[PDB]
This record gives sequence, C-alpha cells and structure tokens, in this order.
Amino acid sequence: ASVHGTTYELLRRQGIDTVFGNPGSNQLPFLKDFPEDFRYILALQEACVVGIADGYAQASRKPAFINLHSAAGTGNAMGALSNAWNSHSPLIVTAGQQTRAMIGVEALLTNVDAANLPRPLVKWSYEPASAAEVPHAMSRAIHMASMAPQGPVYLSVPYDDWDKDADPQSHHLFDRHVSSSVRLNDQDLDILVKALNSASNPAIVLGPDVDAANANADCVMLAERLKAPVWVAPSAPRCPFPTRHPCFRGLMPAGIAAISQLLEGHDVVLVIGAPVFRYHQYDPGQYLKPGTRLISVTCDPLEAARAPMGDAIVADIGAMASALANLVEESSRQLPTAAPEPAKVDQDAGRLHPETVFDTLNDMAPENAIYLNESTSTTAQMWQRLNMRNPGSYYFCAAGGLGFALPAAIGVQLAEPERQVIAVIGDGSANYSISALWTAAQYNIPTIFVIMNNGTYGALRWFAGVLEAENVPGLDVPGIDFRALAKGYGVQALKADNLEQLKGSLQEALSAKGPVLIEVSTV
Amino acid sequence: ASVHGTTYELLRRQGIDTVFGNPGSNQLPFLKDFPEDFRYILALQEACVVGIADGYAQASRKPAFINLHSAAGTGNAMGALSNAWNSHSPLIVTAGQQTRAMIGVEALLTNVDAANLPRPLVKWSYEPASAAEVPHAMSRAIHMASMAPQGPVYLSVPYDDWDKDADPQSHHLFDRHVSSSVRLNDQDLDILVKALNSASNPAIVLGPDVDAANANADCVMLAERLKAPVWVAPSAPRCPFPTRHPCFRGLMPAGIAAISQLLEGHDVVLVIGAPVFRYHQYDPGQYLKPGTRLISVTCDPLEAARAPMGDAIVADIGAMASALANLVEESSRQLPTAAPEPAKVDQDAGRLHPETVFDTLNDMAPENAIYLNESTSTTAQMWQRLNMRNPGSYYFCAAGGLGFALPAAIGVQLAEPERQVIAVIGDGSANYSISALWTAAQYNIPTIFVIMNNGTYGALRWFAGVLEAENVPGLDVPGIDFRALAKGYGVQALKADNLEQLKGSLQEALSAKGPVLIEVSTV
Amino acid sequence: ASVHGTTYELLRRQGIDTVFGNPGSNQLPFLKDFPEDFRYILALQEACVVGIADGYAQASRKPAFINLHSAAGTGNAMGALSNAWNSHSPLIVTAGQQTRAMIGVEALLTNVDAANLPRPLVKWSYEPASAAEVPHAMSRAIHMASMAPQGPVYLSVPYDDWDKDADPQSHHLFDRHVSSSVRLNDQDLDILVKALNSASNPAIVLGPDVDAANANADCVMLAERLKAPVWVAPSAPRCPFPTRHPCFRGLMPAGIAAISQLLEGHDVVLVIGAPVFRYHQYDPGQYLKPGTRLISVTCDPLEAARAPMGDAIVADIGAMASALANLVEESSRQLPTAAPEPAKVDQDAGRLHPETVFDTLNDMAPENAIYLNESTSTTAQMWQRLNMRNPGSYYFCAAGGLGFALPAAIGVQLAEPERQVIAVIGDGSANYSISALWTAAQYNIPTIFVIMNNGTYGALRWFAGVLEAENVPGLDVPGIDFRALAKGYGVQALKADNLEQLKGSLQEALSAKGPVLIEVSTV
Ligand SMILES: Cc1ncc(Cn2c(C)c(CCOP(=O)(O)OP(=O)(O)O)sc2=O)c(N)n1
Ligand SMILES: Cc1ncc(Cn2c(C)c(CCOP(=O)(O)OP(=O)(O)O)sc2=O)c(N)n1
Ligand SMILES: Cc1ncc(Cn2c(C)c(CCOP(=O)(O)OP(=O)(O)O)sc2=O)c(N)n1
Ligand SMILES: [Ca+2]
Ligand SMILES: [Ca+2]
Ligand SMILES: [Ca+2]
Ligand SMILES: [Ca+2]
Ligand SMILES: [Ca+2]
Ligand SMILES: [Ca+2]
Ligand SMILES: [Ca+2]
Ligand SMILES: [Ca+2]
Ligand SMILES: [Ca+2]
Ligand SMILES: [Mg+2]
Ligand SMILES: [Mg+2]
Repeated sequence: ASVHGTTYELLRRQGIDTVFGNPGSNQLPFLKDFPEDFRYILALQEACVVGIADGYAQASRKPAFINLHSAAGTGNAMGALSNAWNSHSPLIVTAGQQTRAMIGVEALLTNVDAANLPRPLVKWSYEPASAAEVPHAMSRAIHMASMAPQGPVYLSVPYDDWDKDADPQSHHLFDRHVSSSVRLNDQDLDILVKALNSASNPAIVLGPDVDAANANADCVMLAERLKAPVWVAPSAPRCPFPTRHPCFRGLMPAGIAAISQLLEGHDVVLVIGAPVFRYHQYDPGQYLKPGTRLISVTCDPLEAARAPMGDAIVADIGAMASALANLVEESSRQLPTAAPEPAKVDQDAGRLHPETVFDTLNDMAPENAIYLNESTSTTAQMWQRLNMRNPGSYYFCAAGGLGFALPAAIGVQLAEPERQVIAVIGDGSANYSISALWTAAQYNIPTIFVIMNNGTYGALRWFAGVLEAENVPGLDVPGIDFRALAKGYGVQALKADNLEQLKGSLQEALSAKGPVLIEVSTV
Repeated sequence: ASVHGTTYELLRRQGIDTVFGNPGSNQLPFLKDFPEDFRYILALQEACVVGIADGYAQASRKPAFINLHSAAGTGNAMGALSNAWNSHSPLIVTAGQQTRAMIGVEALLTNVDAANLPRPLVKWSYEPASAAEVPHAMSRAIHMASMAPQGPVYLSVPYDDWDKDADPQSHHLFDRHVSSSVRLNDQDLDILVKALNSASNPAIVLGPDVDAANANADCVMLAERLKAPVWVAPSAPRCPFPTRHPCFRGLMPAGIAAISQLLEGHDVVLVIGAPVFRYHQYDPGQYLKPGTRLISVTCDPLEAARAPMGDAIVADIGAMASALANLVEESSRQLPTAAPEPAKVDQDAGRLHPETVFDTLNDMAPENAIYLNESTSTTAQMWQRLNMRNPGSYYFCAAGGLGFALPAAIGVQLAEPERQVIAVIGDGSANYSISALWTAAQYNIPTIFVIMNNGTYGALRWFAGVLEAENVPGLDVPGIDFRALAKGYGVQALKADNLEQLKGSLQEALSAKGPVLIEVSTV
Repeated sequence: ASVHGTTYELLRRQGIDTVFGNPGSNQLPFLKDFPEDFRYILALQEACVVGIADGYAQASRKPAFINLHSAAGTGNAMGALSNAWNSHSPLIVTAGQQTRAMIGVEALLTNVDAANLPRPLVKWSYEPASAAEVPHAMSRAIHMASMAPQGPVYLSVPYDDWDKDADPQSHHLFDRHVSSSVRLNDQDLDILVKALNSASNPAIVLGPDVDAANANADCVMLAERLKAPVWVAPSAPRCPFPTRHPCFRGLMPAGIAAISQLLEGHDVVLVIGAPVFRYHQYDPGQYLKPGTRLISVTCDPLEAARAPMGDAIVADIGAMASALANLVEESSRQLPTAAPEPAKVDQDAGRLHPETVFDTLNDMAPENAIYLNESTSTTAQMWQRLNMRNPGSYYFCAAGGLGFALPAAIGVQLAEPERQVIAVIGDGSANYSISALWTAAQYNIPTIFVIMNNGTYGALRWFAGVLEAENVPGLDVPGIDFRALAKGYGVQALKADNLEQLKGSLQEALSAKGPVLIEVSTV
C-alpha cells in the first residue's frame, strides 16, 4: 500500500470522513484519488477553513481534519488557531510541504522550519523524517488533538511522500483506542464530595469544557442536589447550562474584584471546566474574599497550574461531572429562585437597540437554535436575553480573536443540520472572515447571519471612553454594504432598518432553504 | 517624558510617520493622543494591514510600521509575513499585549509566549522586560528591519507600558544612523571585475533586491558594458530591469534543468540580488552545465549559504551594482539584440484570453504604471506582454502566498501617488484579502483592480493535469460576483465580458478619481 | 558516491581536517572509515569537546568541526555554546541522530525536535529531510558558521543517512567560495574619514572581533595616525592591541557611568569590533557625556541594533580596519604617552598575591606566550601586568561561562604549537571542565595550567560584600587537591605555596615536554 492509501484508511478507521481545506500544489498528491467516502469542504481563505472546521469540531464533539498550503496557508490560519487553542478544539491541521528533494534549496512553497510556524498555538507540531513515517505521525496527530485537554495539532508533509510505499506494520495504527476518560480516585473523590455536602452556601461556576463534554445535564443535577447558584465563567466560549433553569445566574464579569465580590459569602465555590479565571478588564482587588474556598476541576494542567487561588483536580470533565452529580447528597436547603426576565428596552420606529434584536431572536427562533456571538459590545445583553435550554447552543471566539463566528457558524450548521444556526456578528467583526459566506452558498449550509451594523468598533469606542483616551484613530468602519457582500458570495440578503423589517426579515430567513444574511441597522 | 512620547519621537526621528493598523484594546494606550503629524491607515483584517504596509515599504524603499492586536491579530497576518520574509520587506510589526499585571493568569487577550508566535518569519522578535526598555526595543526593531538583508521584525508591548516614565537616556536613540551600505574590498572586487572582463560569453541574472535597492539603472550600465543578456531570476517578486531593453531576456523558468540548459554556453553567470535559485516545479537535472561558472552577489547570508553552486559575495546590492557598473571594461562584443514582440493571440468577440488583457493594458496604461500580479496561471504571458521601463513597476507574492497583491496594490499606490497602479488578480486570489478594498475606498487611494475571472484555480487545474492527478476536489470557485464585492466595500465596479467592454472599462477606470474594480471574463 | 564519502570530500575541500568529538552509536556510521588525512581529537565530556574546538577556531581564525552524541551530548555542550555565541566563534556542531526508521517511536537516543535544542545559541540549526540532502546541509553549516558575524551552527544527522547514495550534483558544493569581506562604500567611508581627521580629541575602543580578524596591526597604525588613546571594550574576550604600546589604556570598566566618565572630553569615539557595550555591573548614569559622539564599526547586525547610542556601520572588521588605517591623515598632535608600569605589591614568604603571580608570569614567559583567563576576581590585575605584544595572546570566556579556559587552552595550544599557552584558572573555575586535562595528556599538547587556589568563589564573595548580602550559601570550595586531579588525568603536577616555589615550578613547566599543572596557593 502507498502512504496515501494507508493514511486515508487510518483517518477512516479513526472516524474522520471530512477534509476542510484550501488546496495548493504541495497538497495535490494528497488530494488526488480523493476517496469517495470522504467529503471535501472548500473555503476561500485559511482563516475561514479553520474557523469552519473549528465550529464543526466543537459542535460535533470530535476531531476535525484540515489541509492547508505550506507556510502561507498555515499563516493565514494562525488567528483562527489562537481561538482553537483557548477552546480546546480538537483540530488536526495538516499542511503540504515541498518535495524532499527541493527543501534544502528553499524552493518556492517550502515551509521553512515548519514545525515551529504554528507554535505556541498547538499541542504538538511535527514534520516526519521519512515518507513511511507519515501514517504514524498522522496517528500521533489524531490522538494528540483528541486526548484531554483537547486542542489543535500540526503536521507538515512533503508532497513526494504520499506515493511512496507504506510500512505494512502501519496496520497496527488503524484501530488504536486511546482514552483520557478519567476521574479522581475514590478516596480523594469522597473527600471532595464530603466538602461539597458540608458547604453551607456553595456556588458552582461552569466553563466551556462542560459543554464540550456534554456534561451540561450532569451539572444541572449537581446544582439541583447542592441547591447551588450557577454562574458561567467569564469570557465564555460556550454555554454550559440552561439559561432559564432556576439556579442559573448568568455570565460572570471578567474582573478580579467583580468576581470576588460576586462570590463573597459562598463558603465553597466549585469551578468545573473553566480556567480560573479568564479575566479581561483590569479590575484589581482580591482574588477571593475571606471565607471563600475555591475548588477547580479542569481538563488542562496549564489551567490548574496558573490559577492564582484554590485547589485543583486535573481530570476529564465528563467523567468528573457524572461522578459528582451521582454522589453528592440532596441538600435540604431551598432551590434557588430563577432570575427574572430582563427589561424591555424602549424602542421607537427607527434603528434597533441590540436588546430589541436579541428579544426578537428569542421570540422567533426555534427552541433548539444555536447562536454564535461576535457582536462584541452586546455580549452581556445577549446572555441575558436568549433562552438556551439545550447543550451546544452558544459559541464565542475563545481567544477574543475576530473572524471566528462567521465561518464557525457554517461548521456548526454542518454539524447540526436539524438545528437552526443564527450568528450575531458586528459590522466590524464580519469583515475578518467575510469570504466564508461563499462556502455556505456553495454547499447550501443554511446558516442565518445577523449583521449588527452600528458603523463602529463599538466595544473599542466604549473602552476608549472608560480610559478617557482622546484622539484614538481607526475606530469607525463606515461605508460597508453587507447585502452587496452577501450577493457577492451568493447568499440571499435582507435588510432590517426598524423592528417591523427585522421581524419580516427573520420570518423570511427562518423559512428559507439556504443561508441568509440580514443587515440590521443598530443604534 | 512617557514611554508613549519617547517612542513616537523615536519613530519620527527615524523617518516613520504612518501607522498601518487594525485597532484593539491592548493598543489603545499606544494609539491615544495619536500625534497630529502621523497618519493612521486602517484595514479591516490583519492580512490586509500587513499587505498594505508591505506594498508601501517595497515601493517607498523604507521601513513601514504596523500595529496589531495581540496573538489573534498577529496570527491573522502570518501568511502576509511569509511573503514579506521572502521579499526582504522592512516591516516593523508591533502587537499590543495585556497589562503586565494580567499576563501571568493568561487573561483574555494575552499573547502567550509572544516572541515565538511569528517565528520563523521574522529577523528578530521580542517582548521587553520593562516599560522603560520599550523605546530601546523599538530602536532595535527599526534597525533590525532596515539593515541588509531587510525583513520583518516583531515587538510585543504590554499596554500598561506606554504611560510609564521613560529613561531620559533614551534620547541617544533618536538620531542613530546605522549603515549596511557595504561592498567587497578593493582587492577582491578587482579580482571579480577581471573575471567579468575576461568572460567570453557572460550572462547576468537579476533578482528582487536589485529593484529594492534601485540598482536597476546601474545593472543596465553593467549589462551594456559587458554586452550581456539579462534574465530575471525565477519566481520573481519584483522587476529589476527594463523589459524592452535590448539585453532583456525575460523571466527564467523555475526549474533546475531548465535553468542550466538556459545558461549552457555562458562561461560566467553573474547573479545579483536573487537567491540561487527560487525554483518551484520539480525539474531534476544539473545545477549548471560543464563550462558555466556562477558568481552570486546577495544581500543575505542565508541565500549565500544555501546556493547549491557558485561563489558568493554577501554585500549591499546598491553599493555592489554601482561599483561593478563603473569598474568593468566596455566589451568589444556586439550588444545583444532585443527580443521580438510577442504574438497576438486570436481573439473572438467572447471571453478574453489573458494575452489579450495584458496586450490591452500595455496599450492603454501610462508608461509609468505599476503592475501587481496575483493571476497565477498567466505569469509567463504577463512578463512577455508588459513594457515596464521604470524601476518599481512589478510586484508578485514573494513566497507564493495569495492575498498579497490586492492589499499591496493599495500600499504601492499610497507610496506612488503619481504612478497608476494596476493589480491583475485571479478570481481565486481575490478572495484571500478581499476586505482590503475598503481601505482604498475610505482613503480614496485610486488603485485599479483587474479581476481575471475564469471560475477556477487554474494554475492548480493545470498542475493536476501535468500530474495526471484524477479526482482532485476543491479546484473550482464558481458563483462569485466581484462587482457586488466591490460595491460592498465602496469601490466603483465595472465588468468586461469581451474586448470592446475591456477597452471601455479601462478607459473609464484610467480617468476615474478613485479606486476601480473591473471584473474580466477570461477563458 | 555515498553521503559519507561526499561529505568528507566537502569538508576537506573547504579546509576542514580535524574532528573534535566524543563518540556515540548514532555517530558510528559517520566515524567509520575515518579518512587517513583527518585527525580526531577525543575529549571526555562535550563541554570539553566544544571548548577545545572553540580555542582551536579562535586561535586558527578558521572554522572548527565538532561531532557529538544526540540530545544529551549536545546538551552537555550548551554552556560552551553560550561562550562561542558571544565570541563569534565559527563552530560547526554536528550531532548524531537515530535512524530515520526509529525517530517516530522516539527510540532511545532520538534527539527530539533536534533543531530547537541549541537555540538561541546558534546562527542556524537544522536537520535534513533526506539523506541525499546531508552534503548540502553540511555546506550551509560551513558557510553559515564562516560568514560575518561568525558563530556556531548546528546540524543533526540520522545515522542511516551516511551509507546512502549521494546526489552526484553535490560536486558543485566542494569548491564554493563565499565572501563577506566587505567595507563601507567609498562616499560614506570618505565622510567617516573626514570626521576622524576633524576630531580634536579622538579615542578608539577595540573589541574581540579585531583580534579575530587579525586587524590588530592596522588598528595600531590607525591609533598612531590619529594620535588617539586606545581602550579595550569591557568584558574582553580577546586582546586586540599591544598592551605596552604608548596609546594603550587598558580594559574599560564594565559599567555605564564609568565608561561615559572615561570618554568625557573625547569628541569622537571610534569603536571597532565590539558590542556597544558589554557592561556587567549595574552602574547607572549617562551612556555618553555631552560632547561625545560615538561611531561603531561592528561585524554583527545584532550589535549595531542594540547599541543604546551612536552611529554604526556593519561590515567586516579586517576590511574596515585596513581601509581606515590607510586613509586617515597623520595628525599633528603629540602621540599619547605610555601607561606606567603597575606597582609591585608587597609579598612575604607565604601565600601568593595574584599580582605576584602575574608579574612572575610576565617575567618568565616567552614574549609570544598566549594567556587564558578564568580567574574571575583577578582580571583587572592580569590586564595590567601582562605585556602581550602579539595578536592572539589572550582569551576569556566571552559569555562569562566558566568551563571555557581549561579546554580552550588545549585547543589554542593545538592551533599554535610554537607559542606557549598559559591558562590562569581559579580553583572554582577549574572544576567545570576538569576532564579536558586528559586530552592534553593523551595528545601531548603542552599547555601550562596555573590554578589560582584561594579556596573560594572570590568574585562572588566580593560581590556579596558590595551588596552587603548576608547569609549567602555556597561560596566556598575547600578540599580540592589539584595535583591529584592532574595525576588522575595523566598531567604532570607541581605546587607553589610561596614565590620561591612559583619560580621553581614555572621554570620546570616552561621546559617540560608535555602539559603541566601548577597549583598555586593564593591569598
Ligand atoms: C483579530 C482581531 N483583531 C482586532 C481585535 C480588536 N477588537 C475589535 C476590532 C473589536 C470591535 C468589533 O466591532 P464589531 O462592530 O464587530 O462589534 P461592536 O460594534 O459591538 O464592538 S472588539 C476587539 O477586541 C480582535 N479582537 N481580533
Ligand atoms: C495562501 C495560499 N493558499 C493557497 C495557495 C495555493 N494556490 C492556489 C489556490 C492557486 C490558484 C489561484 O487561482 P487564481 O484564480 O487566482 O488564478 P489562476 O486561475 O490564474 O490560477 S495558485 C496557488 O499556489 C497559495 N499559493 N496561497
Ligand atoms: C557556568 C557558570 N556557572 C557559574 C558562574 C558564576 N560565577 C562563579 C561561580 C564565579 C567564581 C569563580 O571562582 P574562581 O575560584 O574560578 O575565581 P575567583 O576566586 O578569582 O573568583 S565568577 C562567576 O560568574 C559562571 N560564571 N559560569
Ligand atoms: Ca419575549
Ligand atoms: Ca452531526
Ligand atoms: Ca460595530
Ligand atoms: Ca500593442
Ligand atoms: Ca512616496
Ligand atoms: Ca482563476
Ligand atoms: Ca617585571
Ligand atoms: Ca596552526
Ligand atoms: Ca577562587
Ligand atoms: Mg511561531
Ligand atoms: Mg533550545
């Protein structure tokens, strides 16, 4: 067998059947004779390729396979890899390299020092020393991306390797099963359970790795048993809990002092599947108030090591959440009371308040909709206004890197064909990965894109104001016609200049048979 | 003085007056109080920021200054940095980092292991250990980008550094002059001159560093004195010679055997300002035929080290070209005869042959036009059909990385307001950095964009055919309306479905007062 | 031909005939059939291998070739590479890697991520992608080490590559000549010369790259013409000037304020072949006083970029020193007056003052002796007390890394068999690379080793005192018998407990036919 045939058999045997890619000459020997049981998803720029694959992997809860062109193509994707790193997304990034005979002279398209290019944004990065090693290296990449803590990996392959003979002993790779589905030993788990049972006023904080693990329902049981309020850890990449469950208390503010104040009076705070903590704004103060003990369960040694406070347990989130939820006592305390509905903001017949948009989406969208957020000034309101009952219902760029939601919404919709995806994207954010719209059109992936058009980088104008920073250039983005962009890439386009038009446009979009972009004029 | 004030004074004193950027919160303390004597050029995605800056630096023959957001923004620009590395472009890439107080906890927007992120695509990469070091680090960045061999550099700056007190001893940085304008010592230069004078059938090969140095006219004198044919080194990023001068022989094919065959019979081949050689296709054979000696003059030790044949001299291209041109004897041999004009391809009243497009551009464009090429299947024809008399007249992605020409054409036009820039970009290539069109519209930079629309990644379809590679996915890009994209970003748009319309559209574009996109239907 | 045969032919054709090594199984396919025209120099630990090679390269003014075992052997040498980096030593470090078939599984002796291991202490670091590339990679290594600024390079080679067939086109590598022997263009050089001629009170500062270039005599002519005092730049790795020439003013103190004070009143300071500056102690103040302009000539862009003051010219030191010395005018000013002899320190009949030792060495040693210094508390006195008339007469660990002088003195003595080498090494320093003594014994390289035994890390005890740092552990090294160590490795050993014995021992050592160690009891 050839390296080509052995590698595709390994991929198939390991559950991979889709290649997200943008092609190039160093990849042609890999992409030729493309197997009939595989699907190729083309995107027009590599940030878009990797964003689509990322949304696919996060929603599917399985690795996604990517194939890129050399250094330039890998490079174009590195902002996307920054997000994937922070979301623990299991991405297998392969890049075509020059033929081994031409690497030394640094022919055009040579990926120089290739394994160093994506660092520090990958778990493992490698170029094999020979063609026959390529299947083994691919095996390593699959497992490295897939073991807890999941994350992106990189493999560079010289184009002449594919046609070479494989090692027949590569067959041992095909059916390897590698597990990291582990939890704290029984003795220490009993100690933790007792501490949770003995707490007088526990709180729970959940992060994205809960949703990635589909540990959401177990965390609901845990919260119900402990009669504990539940917060989502700051800068949330995913939604780990039903947002109208009585225990839910919303998104934590991303500040040191704000979080210790919020946690004051809680004697034990159990954090599951989050860094401690993904702060953002400078908000100096105490990490915890006196009287609060924190215990973190994390899938990631790097998270456990850098927490500035608390104990930690490094384990699989699914396994730990299931064990805790089934072992804790049912507390006698009263169940927390649900948060009240948010206020309806006054809305005239002109430009839309973001609150209006989110209320309307919540009114009209299916109960199993999936939302993506890249409308950076409106996140707090979005989290208050969307009832998200189900797992997998929310994604936000985990490193704060714009250009994620537009392509990722396409990959999420590919992963979840029965669940309507609605991406709420600011006018600034929409440009970073605008060409991803074409993939939605070509493959008829029926994502709805809601462009929040306020003409500015609003979150940055806001922050300049908190700073009292004068004379800051580059904060306004006037003069973009998003309906024309949508037409450019073959996506149906609508405008919404007022609430009547927003409702009309959403109605049209929700019944459409293809992707739709709605440009919304916001305040 | 603050670090902010000292740093802007250093930039001004070192000739920097423009910041190419996409803003972000870790940059706000740098961008506030933006000096009135500086210009900010906003682009919507970082590949576009860096591409614009790259074209500006290459055309201006001076460093360009860039300011990006953290890891994600830097990451989005890394495909652009791959090209900048290969073109020796003097780019000072700065990226805003989190406040020093928040780096340890890896708050959102922390650039982790920041100095490693852009490697291996930068000459120097650094994060200062303290705020007061930032001006010195910025000095290092300026000089590292600017010394031969020029290239991109990276500096990460924590946002809290700018407001801190600077070292008063930083004033010594302001007026430093650093020269690498060096040439071979007289004894060894005399040996080289004698070898050139004694050659019976010399040839000259020129690369991009000749154009970067504005050594073009000196190379013309050299070629005239030696009565030698002149070739452009393969995979040419720039045009180093007048393309209708009698000595000019065109673009070398990017293959080992093709180049040795071309050079057969030439006893001495002098290569100036090129790698030896930027081959592309696999074309095995002899690096040189018996009877040919090669001598390379290069600004880059890495080029000299990796050449598989020939002697080398590592020196400044401007200084070496001027010395050689003034020292060699006038040979008695007959001057080479000019290449004949290329053939006119038969053209009906339907879709345009690329040859037609280039002939028409050559007919209608000003004699001092500047061309950019990202129409990958048509490069050989473009090089044959455009009379480029002047330096600075041609740019092509130096690493082969698509997404360069659209933004770079905007930066070149900003650098050369009196010279009409015409970017010839394939329909595939146009998408990589499509959002750069907005910067042309906003700043009214009157670049002309000619989109060669054949519906496919033609160069890859071609190569799959040479390979006899069947069943390759992802090679077609149907369904893109480039006039709608242009409208989306505020750029006037025209179509050309036949030759009559191409001429009409070019006439309109050439007299327009702003940027114009022409979608051309090509065969 | 095999890769083995082609590689040894390349080495021979490029002037390499000696391999400094410590063997291992991944190197056996390289070291077998060792050519009869090559010499192998074995040392017992890799710090010693690289130190010997370093002294050989620095004294010989040519690259030295090293062959080490995998990651562990490379690792053992990395302190030695820190010094080699700072001295610009042209070292070709090769390391044997596992067979390509075993790298993926990470068999014992695999050098994982090999090219990253020696970074950041090498100019270039690489592992070839195929066996046939190894000769080309070796060519790259030779030239990268040898081009200005010279320095160490690293090449990892899988053991199975050597027996494979080489590319016949590798013959083009054999006779490549690569020059970086360049100097400032004539126009700008004339500007510099005029500034030097117009100076009212010039000073000259010289660094190690002057001695490396054998530019010493040209600098003497320069100093004589300009009637200028001459200082050696701080932390001096080499001696660039005759130390009793009338212009010589000694070693600069390694402090910012001390150097600006020393330079006060000098209107133009010309620095040649040094960083600006290799300060050590924290001595804050002005980098230059008002009235002083600095101009640096450096072979290293990294030096030019980081200087905090002054103009710079990046060029070959030999070429620049020769041009300046022949172009400047003879000033009418009076030649500087020689420094007076230093004082004789009072010495009783007990333990030796270091000053006594250096005076006695100066009295008894040949006029063409070569000294090495790793007696860290006595450097200032050594520089005052040794008359070093000739180039190549002094070496000191260029990064401050102990373990250099003992092995380097063996490599210097191998390079300069007619010049008696005398290494003055503290009792602390002597241990770092003690096993290098064996190589001197085995090859009968007649280095003299003078161990300054004061029982302590004296320089650190001194510094703790300037700090008023109490309760510092680990500063004393009692209980080492250096005569027994010398016997252990087969080197003749003497003691000197007083001046009479020092003179007797030096007399014996100077007439010995092999290496000799003298343990001196110092105060
Ligand atoms: C890749 C990248 N570049 C730049 C930024 C900096 N940035 C920018 C540019 C923001 C404004 C986004 O504007 P928008 O129109 O999408 O949304 P709002 O108007 O609601 O802020 S928010 C933010 O952090 C970023 N996060 N990621
Ligand atoms: C960033 C990036 N991604 C992918 C490629 C691979 N690639 C691709 C995708 C090419 C086709 C460009 O198509 P085009 O429409 O611009 O021009 P032609 O139809 O004339 O080939 S040429 C080429 O090398 C690349 N060079 N750079
Ligand atoms: C490899 C290494 N380790 C530790 C040190 C630190 N160090 C040490 C350990 C010194 C004392 C050397 O003691 P010595 O006996 O050789 O000489 P003195 O007694 O004259 O200081 S000087 C110095 O910087 C070093 N420079 N290099
Ligand atoms: Ca409602
Ligand atoms: Ca699915
Ligand atoms: Ca906005
Ligand atoms: Ca014509
Ligand atoms: Ca200009
Ligand atoms: Ca095309
Ligand atoms: Ca004396
Ligand atoms: Ca010798
Ligand atoms: Ca001592
Ligand atoms: Mg990197
Ligand atoms: Mg290392």
